[PDB]
Amino acid sequence: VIKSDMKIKLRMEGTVNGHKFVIEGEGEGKPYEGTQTMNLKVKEGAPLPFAYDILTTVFNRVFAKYPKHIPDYFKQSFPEGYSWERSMTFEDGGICTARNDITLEGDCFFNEIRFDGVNFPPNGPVMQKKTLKWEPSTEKMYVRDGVLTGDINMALLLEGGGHYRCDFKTTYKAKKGVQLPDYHFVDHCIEILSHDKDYNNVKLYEHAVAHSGL
Amino acid sequence: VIKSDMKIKLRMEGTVNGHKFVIEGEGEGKPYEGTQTMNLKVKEGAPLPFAYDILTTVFNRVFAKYPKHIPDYFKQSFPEGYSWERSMTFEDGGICTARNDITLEGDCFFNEIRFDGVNFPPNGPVMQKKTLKWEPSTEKMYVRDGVLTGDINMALLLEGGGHYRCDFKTTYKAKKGVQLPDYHFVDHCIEILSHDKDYNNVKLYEHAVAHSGL
Amino acid sequence: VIKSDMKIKLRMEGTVNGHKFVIEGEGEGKPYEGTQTMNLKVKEGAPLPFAYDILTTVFNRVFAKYPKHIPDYFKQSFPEGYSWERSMTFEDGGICTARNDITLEGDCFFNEIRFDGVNFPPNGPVMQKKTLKWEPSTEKMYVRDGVLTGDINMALLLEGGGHYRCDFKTTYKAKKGVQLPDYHFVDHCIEILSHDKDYNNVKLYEHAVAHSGL
Amino acid sequence: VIKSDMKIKLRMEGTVNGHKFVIEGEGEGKPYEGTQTMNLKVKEGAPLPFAYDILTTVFNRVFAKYPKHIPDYFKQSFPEGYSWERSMTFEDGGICTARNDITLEGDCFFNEIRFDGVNFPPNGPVMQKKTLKWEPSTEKMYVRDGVLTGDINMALLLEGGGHYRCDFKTTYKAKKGVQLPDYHFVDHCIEILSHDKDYNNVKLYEHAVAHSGL
Repeated sequence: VIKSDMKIKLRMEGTVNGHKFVIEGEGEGKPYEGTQTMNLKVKEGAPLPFAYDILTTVFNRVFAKYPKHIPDYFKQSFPEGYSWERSMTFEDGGICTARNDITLEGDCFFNEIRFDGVNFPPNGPVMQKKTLKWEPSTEKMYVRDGVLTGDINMALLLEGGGHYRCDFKTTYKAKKGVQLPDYHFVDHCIEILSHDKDYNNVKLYEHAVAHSGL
Repeated sequence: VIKSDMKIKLRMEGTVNGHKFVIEGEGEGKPYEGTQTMNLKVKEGAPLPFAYDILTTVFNRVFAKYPKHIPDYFKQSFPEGYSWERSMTFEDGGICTARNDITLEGDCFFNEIRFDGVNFPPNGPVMQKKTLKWEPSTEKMYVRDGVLTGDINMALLLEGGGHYRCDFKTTYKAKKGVQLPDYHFVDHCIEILSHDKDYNNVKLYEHAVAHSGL
Repeated sequence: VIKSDMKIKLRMEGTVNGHKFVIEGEGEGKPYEGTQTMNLKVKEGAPLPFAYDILTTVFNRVFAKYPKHIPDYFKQSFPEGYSWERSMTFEDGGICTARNDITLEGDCFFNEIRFDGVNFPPNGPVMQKKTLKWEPSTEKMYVRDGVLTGDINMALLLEGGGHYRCDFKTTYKAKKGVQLPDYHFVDHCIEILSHDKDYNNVKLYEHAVAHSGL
Repeated sequence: VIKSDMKIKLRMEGTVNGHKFVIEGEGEGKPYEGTQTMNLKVKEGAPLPFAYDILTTVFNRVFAKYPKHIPDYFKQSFPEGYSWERSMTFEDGGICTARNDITLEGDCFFNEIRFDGVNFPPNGPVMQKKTLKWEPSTEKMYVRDGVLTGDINMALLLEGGGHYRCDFKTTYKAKKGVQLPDYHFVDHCIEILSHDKDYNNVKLYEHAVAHSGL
């Protein structure tokens, strides 16, 4: 059962620009307020040679405030749960694929995550670590072949002001039948609360609220 | 000077799938409430053989409610005014280019518009007229090389429920120096209020509100 | 009837970055050797403020050497003839749409052409005129919904060596039924033979040879 | 040293549509004739629930016939060797990322490969196994930030004739300084010679020839 306070555990294995890494995270959140925080620790591949920000949005749409009038694809899916797949296409040709298989055991969400990144330019903001944060965003959610897709126009703020664009397309797949939502939106804001020098340690917060637009 | 009630006049010349057309419109709006309505009349190329909806978002971001804390690129640009260029990339490979050069004379906005569409599949929703409306959207606005870009994940609702995606990228260019806004959003909803059988006559409404996200 | 020497006449009307222009061309070619040359003259909008090279590949696949074993979509279509539509998507977000409606009258191909370009960055190679030529290419031709598509990975050579990529997708539509070709290729090389300082006058050559690959 | 007959060993680990798998291959080739063959055996994740063809072009551009006038980026890189990264963007939104780190030991090329695929539609040709083969192709090779990129318009032939497009962008990175080639092409043909019912066993051939175009 999904309570008002829930715990998060995760392990991400991945490779960006040939660099292998493993990251583990523990935290907690409030599913009905659409908030969560976690602490993340690089287990292998430190120091990461790329912008930590490309990972952060991979680190669960259960953590979203859903109003009564929009069916909540994520909450309805448990105890069985759900998985997602995502591509991230950056404007200079960097591409990431990502996935998360989310299970519930007691009061804790377990997150098995793969992340893979290719074709980032050597002098781009990713490989030179010139990103500051992701701007807030609005994810456009709709049903396509019986599952939920979310598309997002994401943007990283860069050093010197200036933006670097990435398009997300995520497919969310419930492991049981649930009532499918009509087209709707989820506003997102995501923030690195703290970190140490090489991002070996990172405290990371998210707020998500689902809505119907104007 | 931009007053609380302003008038709209326009002429669009274009070609979609080889089909030439001319459309003229007259209407009015409230720039500070971010609302406008117009009546449109096909002058040449009737009956249009494609979904009228691909044109509608081409039929002025002056008509947007801007809160005090976000510089209003569009209003600041007058009396001199501004122009925009847009590409629309549809998910089945249909591409449109569009432009509007906007002038102010008295209480009336004049809009000189070109629209061009290519590579729509013969059995796609556009050429078969299977679109119902554009979902509301949120445009992500940011400065790039000293002018304003807006990117949007747009979606047409189709007959049978089901969606058809299009990505908009618009470059907005003021004809004088204005104070540039930080990254921000504009929510949009657009609606065909009425039309006759072949869309020779169309009454078209828009609401736009600029904001800073979560 | 399509003879071994044929003549070319054309008029292109278009707008790039807001700049309106008209170009007319006359030349000639050898349809069965897959060669053609033309002289082009800017009629309106001189001096063009963008790289002339973005137009050149818009200035007829009749001019292609087709071996016996691949049906020749272009030649088979006359006397009735054919039209095409093209999008050109550049790697920095510049997009062009283009079209040509091709008629035969006597020994002369008439070409009615529209060209429209948007969202070229102010300091990009297009607006700064930093292009040198298009590399040769290979167009991948295939049938899709009963008409012929060609896709191409095009690249402009830039000043300083260095390349600027553009993807072409063209839909070719015969005005009668013809025997449809299986997947095949057309190699292309295109060359500005001469021009005057502001490209008001341009001599332009093309060679095209269709083939079946390795 | 790269001799006229060379051996191939490889291991691919990957996940497509959530399905984990491991494949190992052994074979051999002629680097200067640009030919190679290998036998592949699914070690984990049998039976694969997706079209084996999406993997095949991931299963070394050392195996390419390079004429004297084009510097051979791949051969020049050994004994040190090289790695590549690739994205594959399919026309219905399926995306794969891939990589290969290639080492030389004695007469044998070792290939450490990761493959990851997301967002393939449930009724698309990939998940329904409706692919027949990759058409031959031509890869456009050019230098970008001091390393070699190859772009390709790939197409799978489908059951019922009909094609399914994928764009490849690969970054090839030599592990020492080599003489960089000018823009050039590599023609490719790739063929499943034999396989058993569930593609647990696959015999796979490639021919690659580098050239300068028309």
